[PDB]
Amino acid sequence: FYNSTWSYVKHTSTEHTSSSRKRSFFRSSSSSSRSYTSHTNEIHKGKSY
Amino acid sequence: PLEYNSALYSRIFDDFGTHYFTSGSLGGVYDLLYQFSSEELKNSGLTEE
Repeated sequence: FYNSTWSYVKHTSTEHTSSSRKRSFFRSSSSSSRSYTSHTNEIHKGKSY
Repeated sequence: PLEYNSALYSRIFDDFGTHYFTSGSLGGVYDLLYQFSSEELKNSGLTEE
């Protein structure tokens, strides 16, 4: 007999944040938020008797 | 046959063999081979970045 078992998790997140305020008698605000997540889970089993 | 004829005698040893027991021992033979083989691997890995 052999009993074989693999288990894998990859968790990734990436984020971006931005702010930009300006004044020149005209006034402005500008802002951006970007978030990415990639998540992978694999489980593999082989059992022989 | 009364006259020697190799074949017809040889038959004798075919059927009854060549010897008989003048003495001996009777009983029983207990003959055992047991052989166990086992092998385990474990792997654990964690990264935080």
